[PDB]
Amino acid sequence: ADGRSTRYWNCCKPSCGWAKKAPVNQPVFSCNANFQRITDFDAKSGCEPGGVAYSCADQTPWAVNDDFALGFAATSIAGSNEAGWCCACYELTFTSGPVAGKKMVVQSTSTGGDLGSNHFDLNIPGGGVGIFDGCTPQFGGLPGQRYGGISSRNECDRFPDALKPGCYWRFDWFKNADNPSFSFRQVQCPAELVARTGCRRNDDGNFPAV
Ligand SMILES: OC[C@H]1O[C@@H](O[C@H]2[C@H](O)[C@@H](O)[C@H](O[C@H]3[C@H](O)[C@@H](O)[C@H](O)O[C@@H]3CO)O[C@@H]2CO)[C@H](O)[C@@H](O)[C@@H]1O
Ligand SMILES: OC[C@H]1O[C@@H](O[C@H]2[C@H](O)[C@@H](O)[C@H](O[C@H]3[C@H](O)[C@@H](O)[C@H](O)O[C@@H]3CO)O[C@@H]2CO)[C@H](O)[C@@H](O)[C@@H]1O
Repeated sequence: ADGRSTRYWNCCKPSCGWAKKAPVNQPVFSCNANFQRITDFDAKSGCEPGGVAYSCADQTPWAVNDDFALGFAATSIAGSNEAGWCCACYELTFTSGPVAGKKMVVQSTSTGGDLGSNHFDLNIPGGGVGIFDGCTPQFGGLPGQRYGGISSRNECDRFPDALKPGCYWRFDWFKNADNPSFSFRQVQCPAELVARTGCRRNDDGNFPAV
């Protein structure tokens, strides 16, 4: 199918981080304010007052080679819902921008009220907090515009160390692509992605392996 992308990092607990969202073995892991994995899936999101659960820093993209990367995204898929997309993995083939022709496999770990139809909001530290700002409470805040985040690669140099790799990826593998278009199909989640979130759908084994 065809989709549109944006970029984000708001530090909030991901929506597929709650139990009862989808038919999975366990929800996506959340972390404490110091980027360390916690196991209380009922823990209050850090984007809410008195919350303690934030997005883990390892739920960020990385390059496997110059034409292939792995990562995560907040999704809104037409005709579906959180029960259908939480923890599902999708292979995106970019169709526009400087990354046209490259592919990336992402695991869907959340969604947003502002997402349109077939809209993938890629997890990218420095890509913009958007509606909620959980990074201020978590560690003091991230630089950049509310929507769109930072604009230069050297601005990644002052990020908390755990968020640096994801920040640099944006300018390195991704070439600072500005909301590139893509084609997508559902795939079985690579073991590398489930190792970071802990979350695998019961129906994962029905889709093609990458
Ligand atoms: O039902 C479980 C718990 O839900 C809590 O609300 C969360 C929503 O379930 C979840 O959809 C939403 O997700 C946010 C996400 O954190 C944010 O990063 C993204 O930009 O937007 C999403 C959609 O708004 O988070 C909320 C808040 O944590 C209830 O608060 C809780 O009582 C309930 O048990
Ligand atoms: O709301 C969804 C997510 O949006 C992310 O910001 C995007 C803006 O929503 C999107 O409108 C903006 O698009 C720009 C584009 O980058 C710019 O070059 C063009 O000239 O103008 C467009 C319209 O303003 O792009 C950003 C970045 O993807 C938020 O960063 C994210 O938190 C939020 O969930």
